[PDB]
Amino acid sequence: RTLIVTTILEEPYVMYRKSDKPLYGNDRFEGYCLDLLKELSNILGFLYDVKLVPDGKYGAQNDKGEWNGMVKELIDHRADLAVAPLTITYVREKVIDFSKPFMTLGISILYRKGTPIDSADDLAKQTKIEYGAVRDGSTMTFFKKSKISTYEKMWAFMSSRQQSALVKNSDEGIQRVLTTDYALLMESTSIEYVTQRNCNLTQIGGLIDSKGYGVGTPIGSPYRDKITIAILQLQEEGKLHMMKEKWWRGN
Ligand SMILES: Cc1cn(C[C@H](N)C(=O)O)c(=O)n(Cc2ccsc2C(=O)O)c1=O
Ligand SMILES: [Cl-]
Repeated sequence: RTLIVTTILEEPYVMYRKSDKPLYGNDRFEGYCLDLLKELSNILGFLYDVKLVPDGKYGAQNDKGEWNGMVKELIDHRADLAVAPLTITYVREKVIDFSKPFMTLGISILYRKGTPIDSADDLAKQTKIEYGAVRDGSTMTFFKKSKISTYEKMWAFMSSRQQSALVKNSDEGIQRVLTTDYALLMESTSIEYVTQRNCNLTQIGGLIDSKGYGVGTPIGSPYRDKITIAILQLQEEGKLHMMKEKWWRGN
């Protein structure tokens, strides 16, 4: 059985290789997730075929409860595994299974170095420094649905100063931090990627929430627990650390 692996283009997890050499099939791609999939394939002993998710979506449910993205590919048995920066969530576990996480992360703060700012609390209690998140993203949602005192205050601020505090996308938010007095609330993994490539930027404080990326499978898949096992082996043997360093480290 050659396993069909659904994934999504997302730097540095999955990218097309910068080459015009005759590369076909899986060889057309590179990235953290391709390296992970190669390790998993070697530990478990499976053949695989990477297919980009046709609709280019991660997987969310509509008003009717219909799914899309990588999640929908698993539900429909069009893919055996989803190997991507796909967050393990309560709603997704209702319809697919997941391995234990190969990466853990949490919302954090992206801002300039040299400022006395050291946490979310420092931001919340002031208005001189603008702060927000990508509009309608996972981070915005967290703040909007939160019942934690300080995050409700930060949300009230982000929403009332909506037109300006909430940006269109990560790229723009990064631009906003580099050119104005602004702090962007973003997923720690993305922040680490950006800070490695821009010495003027830094992460502020620790993690605000906590979640993990796991390999998705259809419910009942016999590969799920085997993938968890392989993930634990790779972590313990320092391989996930090396694979992260390979893709995240900058100049
Ligand atoms: C790599 C990656 C995947 N995803 C998709 C997410 N892990 C998911 O499984 O739906 C994501 O939402 N962010 C964070 C993100 C993207 C646009 S806004 C935003 C946020 O953190 O608000 C990411 O950085
Ligand atoms: Cl589990």
